[PDB]
Amino acid sequence: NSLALSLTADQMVSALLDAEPPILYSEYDPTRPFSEASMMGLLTNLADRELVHMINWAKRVPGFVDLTLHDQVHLLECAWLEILMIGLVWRSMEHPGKLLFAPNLLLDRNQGKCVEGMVEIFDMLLATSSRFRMMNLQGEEFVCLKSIILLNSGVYTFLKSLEEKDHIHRVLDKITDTLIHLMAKAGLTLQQQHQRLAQLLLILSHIRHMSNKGMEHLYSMKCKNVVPLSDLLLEMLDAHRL
Amino acid sequence: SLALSLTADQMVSALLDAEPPILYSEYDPTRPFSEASMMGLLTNLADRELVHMINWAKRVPGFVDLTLHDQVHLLECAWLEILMIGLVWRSMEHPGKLLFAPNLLLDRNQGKCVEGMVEIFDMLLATSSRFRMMNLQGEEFVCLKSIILLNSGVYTFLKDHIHRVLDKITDTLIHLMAKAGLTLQQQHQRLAQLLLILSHIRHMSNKGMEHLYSMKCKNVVPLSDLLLEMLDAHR
Amino acid sequence: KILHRLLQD
Amino acid sequence: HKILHRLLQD
Ligand SMILES: Cc1cc(O)ccc1C1=C(c2ccc(O)cc2C)[C@H]2[C@@H](S(=O)(=O)Oc3ccc(O)cc3)C[C@@H]1[S@@]2=O
Ligand SMILES: Cc1cc(O)ccc1C1=C(c2ccc(O)cc2C)[C@H]2[C@@H](S(=O)(=O)Oc3ccc(O)cc3)C[C@@H]1[S@@]2=O
Repeated sequence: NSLALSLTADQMVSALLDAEPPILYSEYDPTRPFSEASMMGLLTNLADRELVHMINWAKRVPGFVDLTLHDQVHLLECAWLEILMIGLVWRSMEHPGKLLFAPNLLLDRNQGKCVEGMVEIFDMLLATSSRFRMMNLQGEEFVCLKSIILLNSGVYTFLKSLEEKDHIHRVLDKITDTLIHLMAKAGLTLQQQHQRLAQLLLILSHIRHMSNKGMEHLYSMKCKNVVPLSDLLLEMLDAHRL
Repeated sequence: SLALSLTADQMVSALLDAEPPILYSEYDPTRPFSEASMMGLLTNLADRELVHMINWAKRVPGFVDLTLHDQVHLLECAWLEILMIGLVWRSMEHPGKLLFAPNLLLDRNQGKCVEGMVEIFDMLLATSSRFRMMNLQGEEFVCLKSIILLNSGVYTFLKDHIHRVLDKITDTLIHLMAKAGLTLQQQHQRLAQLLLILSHIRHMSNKGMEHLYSMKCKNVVPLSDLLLEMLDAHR
Repeated sequence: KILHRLLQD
Repeated sequence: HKILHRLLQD
């Protein structure tokens, strides 16, 4: 009906920055290495708490509140892990060779071995993080990307009165406008702007890929009855199966 | 090195010229299909399309510059995405339908024969409709397909050349849009819209791989040794 | 549906 | 040993 469509680029950034969730701590109590069951419990606990914050963060994403409850639910069920992943990668940027799950929980690929098959996803997360650092990704750019994920990943799976999927593309289009605005500000030529824009949107494909692979491993988790997943995670997880 | 010297038009012409041919499905009426038969037909078709993709790839400017093992990696990563975007492209003029081959035009009701193919079917259809509403041009499509090839496996390596090539293709896409008369804003908006669809194609591929593996383990229809090798790379 | 609930709020 | 190897060689 309105809202986000009347936002200047600068205003877009402001709202997105101001909406950022906090960096959570883990219950990570060092002393002794401890097992895959513990590491998974730590990560699960952390992820579950992050989801709660992500959910209230989405409400603050321009245009999201314009959506029907069912459509908000769909977008998040599709995008949650992608959003957690890009967040993890972003906060891990200046920690080459390590993932910063929490300020008190920094891990290298060797510690990822603790969990079967988690190493594969670990390496891809590191590779994404190295990419961002190579590109010198900016905070203002990161928040745009994260919102793009939220709006984009669930759209092509939405019919008579769709035509409000057009509202989502309208918003996505303004976020694109914002990205360009930012880049032109940093001294880039048009050619440079379009190239960087492409480079950033291409990374999203890889994040989609990481999420898919991650989901498969998560589902695996539950059925293995290894470490009990949170009710919220089980809910989200069942969305990518039925 | 050669690929970087090409003008935008030379890149477009090179990519168009390299397009693989449209193949036909093993003929024969016998309607309707069973799970086994349909899977038989699609498998045989996918296998022959693969062979052509592998030769199309070599004609992707700058792809030959890569070492063998790097070529293998990109193809093993991107093959199903590439078949998928091709299937979607030739299905555009057939709203509600997927044109697997000129003599194999299917609707979703037909895809329900096979276990969980309708899921992917509906996604492919949605991709087609998206392409139609955007009015995807053939020149844009070929750029998108090579981008997929160069990008999908790029971050599972250990790549500077490849990225320079990807940039070259970005310039080519913008170059195209400018000719169509699109204003600056329309140009980056369309660029993003196009590239974002790649994320969904990736999603379809991932979901697709899981189902192929399932069929393999189910052993309902023997997969070709080539498909098997391409599949095992994703596990 | 929790997400539903959390969102509703 | 890959079939893919052969098809790329040719
Ligand atoms: C991305 C992420 C963000 C977080 O805030 C916390 C964890 C994670 C990831 C994982 C994870 C672990 C437990 C859990 O309940 C939920 C998640 C999302 C693991 C993985 S995964 O869950 O996406 O894939 C798995 C899952 C299980 C497994 O044994 C191996 C990989 C990515 C990162 S860490 O490498
Ligand atoms: C994309 C594509 C191109 C072709 O030339 C032929 C088939 C396909 C697709 C599928 C397929 C089927 C059998 C096979 O041996 C190989 C492929 C690639 C199926 C799917 S899929 O392979 O990506 O996912 C599956 C696979 C098996 C299944 O039972 C359900 C979905 C997309 C289209 S059709 O819907």
